[PDB]
Amino acid sequence: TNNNQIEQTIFDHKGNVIKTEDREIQIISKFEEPLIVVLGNVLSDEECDELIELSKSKLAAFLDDNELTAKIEKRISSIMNVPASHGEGLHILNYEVDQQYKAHYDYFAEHSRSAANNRISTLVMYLNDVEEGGETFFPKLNLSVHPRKGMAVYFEYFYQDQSLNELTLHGGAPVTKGEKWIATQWVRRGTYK
Amino acid sequence: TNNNQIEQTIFDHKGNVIKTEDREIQIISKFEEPLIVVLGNVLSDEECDELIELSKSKLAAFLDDNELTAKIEKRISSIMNVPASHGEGLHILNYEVDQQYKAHYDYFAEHSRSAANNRISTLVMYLNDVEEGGETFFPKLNLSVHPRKGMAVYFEYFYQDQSLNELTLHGGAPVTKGEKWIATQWVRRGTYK
Ligand SMILES: O=C(O)CCC(=O)C(=O)O
Ligand SMILES: O=C(O)CCC(=O)C(=O)O
Ligand SMILES: [K+]
Ligand SMILES: [K+]
Ligand SMILES: [K+]
Ligand SMILES: [K+]
Ligand SMILES: [K+]
Ligand SMILES: [K+]
Ligand SMILES: [K+]
Ligand SMILES: [K+]
Ligand SMILES: [K+]
Ligand SMILES: [K+]
Ligand SMILES: [K+]
Ligand SMILES: [K+]
Repeated sequence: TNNNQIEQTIFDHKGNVIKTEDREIQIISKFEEPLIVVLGNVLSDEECDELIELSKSKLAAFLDDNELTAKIEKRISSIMNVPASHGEGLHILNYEVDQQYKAHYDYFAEHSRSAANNRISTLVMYLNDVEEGGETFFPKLNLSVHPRKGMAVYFEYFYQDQSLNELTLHGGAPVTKGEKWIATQWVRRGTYK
Repeated sequence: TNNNQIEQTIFDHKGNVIKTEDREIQIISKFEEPLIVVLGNVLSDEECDELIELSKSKLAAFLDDNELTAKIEKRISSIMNVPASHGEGLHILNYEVDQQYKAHYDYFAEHSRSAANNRISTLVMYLNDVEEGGETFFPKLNLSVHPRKGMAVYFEYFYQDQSLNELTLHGGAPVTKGEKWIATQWVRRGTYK
């Protein structure tokens, strides 16, 4: 269970690359406080296509644990700097035209029961190219990340100053053309298994 | 000569792509005010290598006008939304290890003679991958863009509120490993030819 009692960030990667065990991840841009990092080459095109197909074959939502998800969760754990036992698992979302996710927080309300082991960081991976729309936007920061296949946006909200955590308000913009496929890894403060 | 007398941005591209005449440019992220846009697939790897070689063959600095520079300046003009006659031309810079560009503004001081036709926007294109360091950082915004071959960072400073223009303070971080090659297009308020 993480402890921020003496302002630091969980993500501690320096430089322009993250050399994971099976892939070299690109660091594209950083908004430092609260920490929002745009990452390139997080997933290959083949991995993006298969997470989409796995979500479709299960629909006929969190994915079931095979060898692809475990491989990606280990690579994600190197990126987010938290062991994979904190991750809720790969959650796959699909936005058709005219669908969106309005602005919200990822950490749970303090009075909620899920806040006992609350989330601390999020990684959103873009599994396909969106013809128009579907950007990840942060209203209080006037910042948006646009979907691009293989890329991802990282942001954390484990600050002592709650003002910094409240700036991580974000949503998914309406898809106007095409469709949007994303994979999301939420990281809990403690072991989630 | 541009006129902002009735707050709008010169860059007006919507969506996730910029369909220029010879290339589809990716919109990666946007910091909206002041407008800073991270762009992908701005230059091919072959174009990046040749602008570097052209700078080296001229050293033995602004490049001379051939067909490659005119082709890129036309593509850049579609991105920056200003005719190429406003551009100063492709300026190539090389940072070795232990070299940097400290924080500064791109528009000239108001009492300077170059401020008669002052700059309004800048595009910085990364011509190679930097092993470590060399990020384009904006201190007053706590934002940095890291170098990635083929990508570019766009930002403009033609706002009526001078507070917004003064937030475009930026520099090139010290290169600690490898080297950094960039192409820069500065756009003047009026025709520069
Ligand atoms: O659609 C987006 O870009 C944001 C996705 C998101 O908010 C999430 O899955 O946690
Ligand atoms: O080195 C950088 O990333 C910034 C380049 C720059 O400031 C310029 O060429 O105008
Ligand atoms: K594909
Ligand atoms: K869900
Ligand atoms: K309650
Ligand atoms: K506060
Ligand atoms: K379509
Ligand atoms: K569909
Ligand atoms: K090359
Ligand atoms: K110069
Ligand atoms: K003067
Ligand atoms: K002001
Ligand atoms: K080296
Ligand atoms: K060199």
